[PDB]
Amino acid sequence: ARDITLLECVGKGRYGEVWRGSWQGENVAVKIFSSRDEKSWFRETELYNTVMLRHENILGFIASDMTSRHSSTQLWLITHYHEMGSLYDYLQLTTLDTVSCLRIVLSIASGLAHLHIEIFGKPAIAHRDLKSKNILVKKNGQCCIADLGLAVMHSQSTNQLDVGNNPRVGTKRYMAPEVLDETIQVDCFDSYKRVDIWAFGLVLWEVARRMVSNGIVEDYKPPFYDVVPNDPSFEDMRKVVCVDQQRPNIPNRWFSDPTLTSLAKLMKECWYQNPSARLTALRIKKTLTKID
Amino acid sequence: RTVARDITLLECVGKGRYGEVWRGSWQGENVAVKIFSSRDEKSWFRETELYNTVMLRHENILGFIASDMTSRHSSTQLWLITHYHEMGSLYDYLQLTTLDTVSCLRIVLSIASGLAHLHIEIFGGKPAIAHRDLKSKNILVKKNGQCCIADLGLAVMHRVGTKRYMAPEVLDETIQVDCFDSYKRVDIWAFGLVLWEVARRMVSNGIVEDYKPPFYDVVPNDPSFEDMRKVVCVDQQRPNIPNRWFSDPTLTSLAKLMKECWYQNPSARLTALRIKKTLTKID
Ligand SMILES: COc1cc(-c2cncc(-c3ccc(C4CCN(C)CC4)cc3)c2C)cc(OC)c1OC
Ligand SMILES: COc1cc(-c2cncc(-c3ccc(C4CCN(C)CC4)cc3)c2C)cc(OC)c1OC
Ligand SMILES: COc1cc(-c2cncc(-c3ccc(C4CCN(C)CC4)cc3)c2C)cc(OC)c1OC
Ligand SMILES: COc1cc(-c2cncc(-c3ccc(C4CCN(C)CC4)cc3)c2C)cc(OC)c1OC
Repeated sequence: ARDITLLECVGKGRYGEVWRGSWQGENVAVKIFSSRDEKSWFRETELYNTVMLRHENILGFIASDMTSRHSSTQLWLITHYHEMGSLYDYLQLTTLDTVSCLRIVLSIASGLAHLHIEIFGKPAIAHRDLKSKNILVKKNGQCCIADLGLAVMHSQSTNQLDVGNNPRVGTKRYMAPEVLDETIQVDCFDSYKRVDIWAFGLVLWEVARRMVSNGIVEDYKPPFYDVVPNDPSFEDMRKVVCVDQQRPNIPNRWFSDPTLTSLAKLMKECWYQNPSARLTALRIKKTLTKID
Repeated sequence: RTVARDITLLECVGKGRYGEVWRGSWQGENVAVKIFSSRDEKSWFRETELYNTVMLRHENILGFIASDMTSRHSSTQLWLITHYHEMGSLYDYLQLTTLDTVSCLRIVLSIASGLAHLHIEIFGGKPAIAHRDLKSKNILVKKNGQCCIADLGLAVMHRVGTKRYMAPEVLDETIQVDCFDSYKRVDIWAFGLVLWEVARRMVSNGIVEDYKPPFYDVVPNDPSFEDMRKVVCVDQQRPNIPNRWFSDPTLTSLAKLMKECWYQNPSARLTALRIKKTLTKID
């Protein structure tokens, strides 16, 4: 049974649109891509061809379609539906306790380590657009990573690097220093993993702000909210990250809580200007497994 | 809104290493569904990437409808959905059907038209495209007497080709792989072989040749790469032109055209546009 009913639009933007739909009497998410982003549709389809990509902390794929009549093309991605929405949405209007905060960030680390580590199969995969809008919240309190349209793949056994053909760049707010100054080593797989680690540190910060300690919590803010304009440009971000050497500020109330003190240390080890100094996804996962 | 995606698979019309092709039904309309083997996933990816780049629409190109990827328990299912041509492939059609001058020219001019449309870069448009596996099994016959070219799984924009149809520069590995015109010239060679296959089935003075594939008299079934290289490259053989063609003005013109698709020197071969013009001036 292949038919789908589109029920409500849950998101519209430059990307296209996402719909809540019904398939075999279950909710599914249906992304209809803008023609401006056709290369993301194709790349995401190449990524989801891999059966061993499937993981509790990666958005689950159902189908991909390109349809056309005459000069009109539609591009469809059908996935699992997570009615709690993105982590960005969720953090707006919920605070976290220690257990929920660590469950969320460990789940994202688990997904990211699963992407980064090759299975001998699933290639090693770097995401390149990790951010809180690209993470969905699940009813079990874990998250899953979404949007593989910019991903890079690498196979150690065959010495193959597949950077794809997509002139899309990452979300400007979350771009690492080497992306903003354009010195990133483009033929080095490890360079792309290190860009994900930078962005992961920013997502850690966004989440940890929302964890209560000693009756105090910060309001939700996106990374660099205090130092760049609304709707920051590439150059706006380059100014603060590369010229001003800014990193998100650690609220001093974190240092009274052992969990938030450990998390502050971890996010600082994602933010070194030297990409090779940054922690690996596996190391972040192991550290978060040990933190309580 | 309801998005009807069910396709009823009715009849298998082809099965090989590539996978299978089915006649199917969508919303009361015949469609063709190619189900890819795991062996041939890259052909689905290449054709899909091409149609994501340029939505080709031409009467002599098999009409695209959809590329479908579906997650299964243990595998990925890849379908290509196209227009359905109930008369089947040119290879199939030539087995029992004979042709007259009008029907022979209409078939070969339609193929040349499709091939020139692939080859030409159009600005503001489409990239230039080489097919890389042109043969009579990759051409479908329409009810209006024209054909269309199918299978862009090996196509290149600006798996190896079927060995029987490989040009000499492919067999001797001299092809200039960094020159896009090289790939057009490989398609022209293959076109010339298809033109020979069709012309044999055109009746003149009560005579027709039986259907045979190119080089049937000099290589085995499923000829090896070496088998082909020795015939095409070392001995420089070309398909036989029967004497009876030289009594018929159409087959005389078609023999000359074939000759100028089969030059050893790829740059000496006719272009698809020049073949069209020559075909329009026959009869
Ligand atoms: C994939 O294939 C087939 C698809 C369809 C089909 C079904 N619903 C809607 C549509 C459609 C409507 C409207 C637009 C445009 C109109 C102008 N502007 C506003 C942009 C949008 C595009 C598309 C189609 C084409 C029918 C088919 O057959 C009759 C197909 O062929 C098998
Ligand atoms: C990031 O990327 C993709 C995401 C999804 C996806 C999957 N489940 C649920 C959602 C969702 C549902 C609901 C809300 C909100 C909307 C309004 N308010 C805030 C309450 C509810 C937000 C989000 C989405 C967006 C699907 C995709 O593809 C099909 C994605 O692309 C890969
Ligand atoms: C996803 O998968 C398949 C889909 C279809 C199919 C079925 N009904 C309707 C459609 C349709 C077309 C176009 C629009 C347009 C309307 C104009 N608007 C401004 C933008 C969107 C909406 C809907 C499609 C594409 C057929 C399939 O097989 C033949 C599919 O599977 C490959
Ligand atoms: C070359 O390649 C592709 C071909 C096709 C395709 C399209 N229409 C019709 C056909 C077909 C139908 C019917 C017969 C037979 C059956 C009944 N009769 C008694 C004899 C004739 C043969 C052939 C095909 C095989 C689709 C493809 O993709 C979906 C192809 O791949 C690109």
